[PDB]
Amino acid sequence: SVQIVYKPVDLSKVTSKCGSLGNIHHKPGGGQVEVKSEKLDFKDRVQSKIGSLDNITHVPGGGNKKIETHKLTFR
Amino acid sequence: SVQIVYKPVDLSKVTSKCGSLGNIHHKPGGGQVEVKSEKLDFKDRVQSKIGSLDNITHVPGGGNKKIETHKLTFR
Amino acid sequence: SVQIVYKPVDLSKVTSKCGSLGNIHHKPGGGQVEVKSEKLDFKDRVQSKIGSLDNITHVPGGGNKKIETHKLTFR
Amino acid sequence: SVQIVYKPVDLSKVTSKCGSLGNIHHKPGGGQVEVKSEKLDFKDRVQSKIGSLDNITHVPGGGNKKIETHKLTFR
Amino acid sequence: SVQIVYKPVDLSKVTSKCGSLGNIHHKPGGGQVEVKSEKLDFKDRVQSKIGSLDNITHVPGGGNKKIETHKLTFR
Repeated sequence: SVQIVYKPVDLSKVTSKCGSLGNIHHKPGGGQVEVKSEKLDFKDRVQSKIGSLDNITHVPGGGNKKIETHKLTFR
Repeated sequence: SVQIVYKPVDLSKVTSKCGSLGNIHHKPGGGQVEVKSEKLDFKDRVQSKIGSLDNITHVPGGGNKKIETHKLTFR
Repeated sequence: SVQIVYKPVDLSKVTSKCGSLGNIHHKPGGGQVEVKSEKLDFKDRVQSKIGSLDNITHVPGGGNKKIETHKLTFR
Repeated sequence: SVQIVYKPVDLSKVTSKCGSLGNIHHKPGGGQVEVKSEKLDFKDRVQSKIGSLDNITHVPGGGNKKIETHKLTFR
Repeated sequence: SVQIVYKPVDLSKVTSKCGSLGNIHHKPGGGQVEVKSEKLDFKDRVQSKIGSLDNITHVPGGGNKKIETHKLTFR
């Protein structure tokens, strides 16, 4: 016979305290952008991006993260 | 015979406290963008993006995250 | 014989507290955008985007997230 | 004879600029206040104040001030 | 004869610029206040203040000040 008992116990805490959060300034792409092109030949696909793209400001009050995985395999 | 007992127990906490959150400024793409093109030849697909695109400001009060996976496989 | 008992127990909490949230400014694409084109030839598909597109301001009071997966497979 | 010409000229400016103003917290008198009195004798006037009184939060966007006095006296 | 010409000229500026102003916390009088009195005698006037009184938070965006005085006296 085979008995398997799987009783993990989790009383954990993940916690943050912050008195104040702020005065955040993100200013990407303030300068001048000039692109001059003459007599170009493209035979295959082209992807072009010019300017200010995909810039992120991310300011969570907590931003705390907890990842837990359990697996029991029997063969 | 085979007995499998699967009793994980989770009393965990994920928590944040923030006294104040703010005064956030995101200013992408303030500068001038100039694109001059003459005599270009494209034989295949073109994708072009010019200016200020896909910029994100994300300011959650909490933003706390908890991921948990359980799997029991029997063969 | 085979017995499988699957009794996970979850008393978890995910929580945030924020005293105040605000004064958020997102100003993408303030600058001037100029695009001058002469004598261009395109033989295949074209996608073009000019200006200020797909910019996001996302400010949830909580924004807390809890993902849980359970699977039991028997063969 | 007497001539008096009084021609002051004022082209002055007083100015402020503020991008954002806020997330201000004023919390006076959070603690406990206990006052126990036995066998007191007062022969003249009494003024008493107990608790949280006359607390001020003052948050003007400008709050700019200009004072000007002119006087001409003749005897 | 007497001529008096009074022509002061004022082209002055007083100016401020602030990108962001905030996350200000004022918490006076958080502790406990206990006042026990027995067998006191007062023959003249009494003024008493107990607790949290007359606390100020003052947050002007500008708060710029210009004072100017002119006087011409003739005897």
